[PDB]
Amino acid sequence: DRTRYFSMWNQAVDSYDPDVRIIENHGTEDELPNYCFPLGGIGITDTF
Amino acid sequence: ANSFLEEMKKGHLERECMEETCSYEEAREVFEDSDKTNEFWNKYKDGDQCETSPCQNQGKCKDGLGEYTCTCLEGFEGKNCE
Ligand SMILES: [Ca+2]
Ligand SMILES: [Ca+2]
Ligand SMILES: [Ca+2]
Ligand SMILES: [Ca+2]
Repeated sequence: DRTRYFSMWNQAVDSYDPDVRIIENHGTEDELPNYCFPLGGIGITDTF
Repeated sequence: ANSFLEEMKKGHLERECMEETCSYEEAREVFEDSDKTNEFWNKYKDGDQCETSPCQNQGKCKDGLGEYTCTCLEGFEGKNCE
């Protein structure tokens, strides 16, 4: 087998990721909008 | 006058109460002081009213939202110390 690696002989053949060379694009899961908030949470306030 | 950040940043009189309506508080926020809150906010649209000193005979002035109070000394009175 060539997959496993051995140090002393520099046993490693160059390999390229499969999906990098050939893309299978499918979008993402985007049904929930992501929200960031003020450090104190409630942003502005009025005096009462 | 009002926005998400117009009333979220630092309170400065050189910002909010000047170029719109200046309805309220934004003349009080800058100073944190309810003393001249309604003795100065009347002077946002139509100009000042005590600058003429209508009270004569050494009488002080007081501004109200429509009418002027003239404080004249002992034995002196009048609508404008008149
Ligand atoms: Ca405010
Ligand atoms: Ca402004
Ligand atoms: Ca203010
Ligand atoms: Ca203000």
